[PDB]
Amino acid sequence: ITNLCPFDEVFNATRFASVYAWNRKRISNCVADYSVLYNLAPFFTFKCYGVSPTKLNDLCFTNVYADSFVIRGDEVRQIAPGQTGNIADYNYKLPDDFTGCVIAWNSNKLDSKVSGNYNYLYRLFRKSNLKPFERDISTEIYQAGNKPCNGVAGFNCYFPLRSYSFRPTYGVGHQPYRVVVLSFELLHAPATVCGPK
Amino acid sequence: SVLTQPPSASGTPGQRVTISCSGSSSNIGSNYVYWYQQLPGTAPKLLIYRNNQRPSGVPDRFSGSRSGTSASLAISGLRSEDEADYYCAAWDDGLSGSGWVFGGGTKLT
Amino acid sequence: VQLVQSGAEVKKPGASVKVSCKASGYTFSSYYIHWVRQAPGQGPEWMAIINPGDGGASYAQKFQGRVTLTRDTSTSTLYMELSSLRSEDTAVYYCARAEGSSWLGWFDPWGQGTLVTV
Repeated sequence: ITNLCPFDEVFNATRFASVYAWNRKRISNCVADYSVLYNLAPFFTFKCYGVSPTKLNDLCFTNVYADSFVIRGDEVRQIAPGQTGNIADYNYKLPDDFTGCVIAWNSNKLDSKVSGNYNYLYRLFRKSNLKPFERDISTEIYQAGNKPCNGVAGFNCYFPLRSYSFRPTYGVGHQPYRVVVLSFELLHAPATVCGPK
Repeated sequence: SVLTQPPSASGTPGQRVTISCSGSSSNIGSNYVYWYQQLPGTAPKLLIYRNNQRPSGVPDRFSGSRSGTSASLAISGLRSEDEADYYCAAWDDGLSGSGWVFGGGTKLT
Repeated sequence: VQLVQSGAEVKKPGASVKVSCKASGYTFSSYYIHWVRQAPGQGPEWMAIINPGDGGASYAQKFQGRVTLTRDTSTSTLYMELSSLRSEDTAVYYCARAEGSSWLGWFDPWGQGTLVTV
């Protein structure tokens, strides 16, 4: 019993976290109205896994988490659990028993630029895969070859991070798309957040 | 697409004739639609902004709108000085390339 | 408050040409510039986008690589160097004007045009 949730503080933010540094959020002790989500036409990716959106406001939850990042169109498909790809195996992946679901829409009028925009970058080279819901920050030089190289990069010693090059004149599947993924723990604790009753 | 346009449109003085560009989704459905007017022996000029009221100044006789996947411009009060050609402009957001696909060519009498 | 173009003539096939139009009036580093070329018997075409200063440009598909584009601040000129000319590319060159710091919008007044034929 309170006023409202900061839903517009995430979906309408100006700066969005990169792929390799996705940030959580503590949405709790608020009142959530999911009707306002249906406002942007290009919700071409609103497919929801744990619960059906139509019956989305008659029950409520224990705790929610709102991740967010910016990817390219081609990999929008590989956010669903169990996929394989260069971004779902080294940067971000979801558990097998995932609950909650994903919202994506195109944004090629804000996060893009005529000169370009080298502010979003991922990690392509890594020692191995990563466990679900895990972050990494280290920028140590990858050692591909069997030779001791420290600090200095080049052949057999690469820089793990590579940058996107977004430009307005690209095509669908190469433009930047924003992604927000939730997470619901359904009825295992006292209720915390829901709307009208 | 290519924004198919009628090849020509004739008329008589005092008669109201309407020209309309034909488009598809992601080209007329999503983004704005413009209208540019070119006179012979001159440079291209703009006729309208976003499909709405007149840009800066012109008789209110020039107006138009957009429905579904097409847009229309209504022209009345035909003069011999208004004999010219008109073009449509809109964003594309197509597959493998997205620029400023214009229209074809129309002849006015 | 207006844009002025240059003059040009016929160029031999399989060569390179230079296109430039001087600008005067509004602020130079706060307004995007569009390039369009118009061929007789059809409509015009879009060429590339310009961002003065840092000379960032973006090109379309069917005209990538073949087009070189340059800008500066002190001289206040736009350099448009086409390469590998063919007989199909006989058209007038128009340097346009845009909303300002936004590639999507209407068109401010164009130039007088420059014609090159192959």
